[PDB]
Amino acid sequence: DVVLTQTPLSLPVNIGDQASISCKSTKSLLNRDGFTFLDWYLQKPGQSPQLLIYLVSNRFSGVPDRFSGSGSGTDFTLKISRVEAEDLGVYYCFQSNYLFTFGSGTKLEIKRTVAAPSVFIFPPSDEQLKSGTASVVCLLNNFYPREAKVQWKVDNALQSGNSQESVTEQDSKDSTYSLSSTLTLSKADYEKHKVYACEVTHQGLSSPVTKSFNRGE
Amino acid sequence: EVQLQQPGPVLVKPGASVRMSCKASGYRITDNFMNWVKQSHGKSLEWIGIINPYNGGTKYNQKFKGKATLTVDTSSSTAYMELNSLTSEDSAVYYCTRVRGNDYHGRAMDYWGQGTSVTVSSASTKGPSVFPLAPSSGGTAALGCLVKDYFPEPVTVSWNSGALTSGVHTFPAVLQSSGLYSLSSVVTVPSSSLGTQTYICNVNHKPSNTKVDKKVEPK
Amino acid sequence: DFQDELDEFFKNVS
Repeated sequence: DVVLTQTPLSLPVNIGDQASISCKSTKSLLNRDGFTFLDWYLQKPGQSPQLLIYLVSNRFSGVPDRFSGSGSGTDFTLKISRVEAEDLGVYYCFQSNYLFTFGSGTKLEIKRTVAAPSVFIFPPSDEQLKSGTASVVCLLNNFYPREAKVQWKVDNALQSGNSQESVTEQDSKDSTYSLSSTLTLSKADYEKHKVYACEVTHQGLSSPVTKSFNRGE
Repeated sequence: EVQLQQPGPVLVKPGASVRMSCKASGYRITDNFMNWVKQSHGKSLEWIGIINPYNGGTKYNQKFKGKATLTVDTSSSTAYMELNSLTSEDSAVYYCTRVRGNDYHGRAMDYWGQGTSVTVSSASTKGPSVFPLAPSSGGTAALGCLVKDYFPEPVTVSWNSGALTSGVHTFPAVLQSSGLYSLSSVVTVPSSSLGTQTYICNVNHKPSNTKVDKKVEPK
Repeated sequence: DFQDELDEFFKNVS
């Protein structure tokens, strides 16, 4: 095949700045009539891919003119001259000269100011307790940057191995993240303990913030 | 407007076959070649094959020759991909797309279907269980739905039949030790509106036929 | 090569 190597693979960019993505080809892309079938696609979080640039430099209708593509032969480039918040996504190049192939994808993330999370803690509902299991949920809302440390402490004892977290994609408007940690216990264990805390460490926080409750209030 | 309509998420057992469709509209299906693209979860895109609906001629990525078979029904403006001998590796999202043309028209994929997500599994389908994360207490409170122990993916969550969009955060599902998926949706709301505005999450599972509406009230 | 084979495919009008 033809391998489309893209550089860089991760592209942290500020809003307003320029951003470039290189796409190198193992073979020269040029059919007999002289056409280079190199395209650029953007996939925004939770969406189909969408065409940006085709035939190296022709801009698909609807694409803002901030997007341009240059290059010849085996080197190609995509430029975003002024980056908006809603340009976060994965950027793929694509060739149709030989058996069609994509590049690995470039993940463009918005660089924004530090923002400390709002932290919320939710005991298990009674319907869940009447069913034998107990999920305790710690919420971190609208924060930046991504890395956060959430520690569970039951009766002031650090938990390990019984929590799971997931983090939303970067929001296309405020460029922040949100995270949920879930402490999962059996009903019987949940009732051998009083204080349930989650403890949040983050760059936006001078001191770790903990939220807690007492089983049964 | 040009639209490609692909069916919703499908669950198939290993070793069988699956035929997914793609309805073209806003244009005449025979005027444009179609590509099919595969995207495994958290992975790049991959070209499967190209069909010319006018004369049914096909061309395949070599890695999919024997696995995929593109056809087209002109009369009903529908293109089809059949996959055979399904394994766990064939669990992915499959896109049909329209090719602009050739030469100075470009060979690009200008319109894309929303994609058909395919889970290959011997496991039986299971509906979710929806529990409330009730609020307790600057004028900003949080509430949400815990959607627990469903299979396969995905489940979708709206709030108040989609009349509550700003503030929501539907997390990516996490895979628990049970082998079942679990996810939560939250939304941030004013504290003053808790006794006055009702909050209902519309959870929704298409692989099973489950559809649950939970009122999230403060305890 | 495959580049030519793809070129005949796209221009095929039978």
